[PDB]
Amino acid sequence: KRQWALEDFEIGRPLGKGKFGNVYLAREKQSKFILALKVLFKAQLEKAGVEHQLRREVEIQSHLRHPNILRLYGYFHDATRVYLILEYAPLGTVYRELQKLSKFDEQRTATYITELANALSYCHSKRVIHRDIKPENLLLGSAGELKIADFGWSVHAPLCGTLDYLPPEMIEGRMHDEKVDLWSLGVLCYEFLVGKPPFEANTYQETYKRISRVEFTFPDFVTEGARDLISRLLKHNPSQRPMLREVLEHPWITANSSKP
Amino acid sequence: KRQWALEDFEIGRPLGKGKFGNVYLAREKQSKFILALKVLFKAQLEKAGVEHQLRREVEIQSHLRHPNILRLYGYFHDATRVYLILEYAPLGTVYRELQKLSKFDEQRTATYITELANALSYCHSKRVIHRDIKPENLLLGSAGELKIADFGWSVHAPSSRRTTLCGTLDYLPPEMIEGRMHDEKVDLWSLGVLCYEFLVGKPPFEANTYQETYKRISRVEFTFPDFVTEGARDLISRLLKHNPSQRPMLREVLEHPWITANSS
Amino acid sequence: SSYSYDAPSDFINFSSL
Amino acid sequence: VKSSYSYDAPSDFINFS
Ligand SMILES: Nc1ncnc2c1ncn2[C@@H]1O[C@H](COP(=O)(O)OP(=O)(O)CP(=O)(O)O)[C@@H](O)[C@H]1O
Ligand SMILES: Nc1ncnc2c1ncn2[C@@H]1O[C@H](COP(=O)(O)OP(=O)(O)CP(=O)(O)O)[C@@H](O)[C@H]1O
Repeated sequence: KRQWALEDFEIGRPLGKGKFGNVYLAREKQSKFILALKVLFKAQLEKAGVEHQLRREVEIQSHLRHPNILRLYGYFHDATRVYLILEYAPLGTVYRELQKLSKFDEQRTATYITELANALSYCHSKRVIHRDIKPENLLLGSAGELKIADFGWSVHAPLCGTLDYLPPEMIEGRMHDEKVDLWSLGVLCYEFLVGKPPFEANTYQETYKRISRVEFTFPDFVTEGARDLISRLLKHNPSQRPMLREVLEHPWITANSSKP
Repeated sequence: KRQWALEDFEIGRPLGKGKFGNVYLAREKQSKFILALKVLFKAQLEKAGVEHQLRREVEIQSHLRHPNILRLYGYFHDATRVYLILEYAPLGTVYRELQKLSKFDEQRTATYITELANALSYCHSKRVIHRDIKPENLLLGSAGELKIADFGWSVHAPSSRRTTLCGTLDYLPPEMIEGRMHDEKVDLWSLGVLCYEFLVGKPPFEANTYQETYKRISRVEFTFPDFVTEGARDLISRLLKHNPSQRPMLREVLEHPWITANSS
Repeated sequence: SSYSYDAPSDFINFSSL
Repeated sequence: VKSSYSYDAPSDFINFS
C-alpha cells in the first residue's frame, strides 16, 4: 500500500548517460540498501514516442527473478521524470572487459555462455523471448557473475485456425521464436573467443549480406569443439539450432566453465 | 461529464458473441446516437493472459480515423467488465455476406479491395501494421462499405527503422532482419489472399490439414479456376509472392488496371 | 490488472464535430 | 491524451531485508 517517492533515496554519483536520462547510484534512506536509480524524462520519451517500448521493457523485466538477470525492483514517476529502481552492478559491462582483454579464454567464455543459457531458459519458461543481446547490455555483478540488463526488443510469447490468411514469413520465423535467442548466443560465443562478431564488415551491406549467406570464418586458434558449438547455433534455419539444454550439456562448455 | 459510465447508455439487442463477452447495440442517452458496446469479462481475460493484447488493440485502433476503419470512440471498465464503445456496422460481416452469395462478382471485389488498400495505406501512413485480416474481421457500414475491425495482431512499427536496426545488426539473426525490413509487406499478402477468396469463395491454400495448408502457403501452391479473368490473375499473382520484397506497393494496387476498371 | 490504456476515456458530445 | 504512465509493474515501497 505504501508507494515509492523520490525522497526515499539518497541520490549519489552518476553511473552513466543513456538516451533518455541518467543512471545514478543511490541508497534507500531507511534500509541503507545500495541500488541504482535510472531516471528518464517524460518529455523526451513522448517526443521520441518510445513510451510503450519503455512500458513493455519495464513490465517484462520487473517480473523476472533470476541471479543472472538484472532485478528491476519497481518504478514510480513524478510530473516530469520516470524512475526505475534497479539492482546495482559494480564491475561495469562485458563490453569494457572485452576491450581491455581483446578476447577471452575458453574458460571465461564457456562460463559466460552458461550464465546466458540459464538466464535464457528461465526467460523462456516465462514465455519471454529476449531477442537482441549485445555485450553492452551485459553487466557484471560484484563476483563478476553475468547480468542481462536490456530488454527493449524482448516480447511476451502467446495461435492459429487462421493460417489460411498468414504469409510464409509470419508462419515461419514465428512459431520458431525461441531459436532467435540461440543465434544471439552463437554470436556472443564467437565474439568472446575471437574479439569481434563473426559478420563484422566495412559496410552494413557487406555485413547484412553475410548474415543471410551465413558466411563466416574461424581463426586458427578457435578449437574444434568451440567451432562445433558455434556452428550449430549459427544455422540459417531456426529449426536446426539446438535447444538451451543441448548447449548447457555440450562437452566444450562443461570442459571449460569455471562453474555450472 | 468527464468520464464514460455504463449509465450513459441504453442497451439493445446482442449483435453477437465473442470469445470474451458479447457485443450489444446501444445508444448514448444525451444524444441518442447509435453505437455498439463491446463487453469483455475481466475474469476470462486474466485467465487467458490477453490483457496486454487487448491494451494494444484498443490503443492502436482508438487513434485511427478512416472511413474504412471501425471507430473505437472510447473504453471504460467497472469491477467485472471492460467496455468498448465502437461505431455500429449495420450490414454484418463480409464473411456472412460471402457465404450467402458464395462468391462476389468483380465489381464488389475490386470495390472492397480498393477500400481495403486505402485503409492499409492509411494505417501504414501512421506507422501501423495490421496483420491477420480475414472476412470475419471485415464489417459493412450503411452504404455497403468495408470497415476493418480487429487489430488483434496489430503492431506499431518501431520508427527510425533504418537507424534502429543498423547498429545492432551484427547480433540479430536473418529472421529478425527480414522481419523488420518488410513487415510492412505482410499486408500485401493478405490483400492477395482475400481478393482470391472473394472471387472464388475459398482461400487459395485451403487443405485438409494444417500441415498441407502450411506446405501449400510455404511453396505458394495455388491455381485459379477458369472463370477468373487475366487482370485478376495478374493482381493476385503479384500479391502472393513468396519473397516479401517482390510484392507491389499499395500505390501500385490502387493504380492497377483490373482495379480501376471495376472499382465503383 | 489496472486497465489504464493510453486511450480515450472521456465522454463525447456526439452531436458535435 | 498524453501517457498516464500506468504500468502493470510494482510501485510499492519494499523493505530491504
Ligand atoms: N544497474 C546498473 N548498475 C550499474 N551501472 C549501470 C546500471 N544500469 C546502467 N548502468 C551504466 O550506466 C549506463 C546507462 O546505460 P542504460 O542502461 O541507461 O542504457 P540505455 O538502454 O538507456 C541507452 P543504450 O541502449 O544506447 O545504452 C550504462 O551504459 C552502464 O554503463
Ligand atoms: N461494431 C459492430 N457492429 C456490428 N456488429 C458487430 C460489431 N462488433 C462486433 N459485431 C458482431 O459481433 C460478432 C462478435 O464480435 P467480435 O468479432 O468483435 O468479437 P471477437 O473479436 O471476440 C470474435 P473473434 O474471436 O473473431 O476475435 C462479430 O462477428 C460481428 O458480427
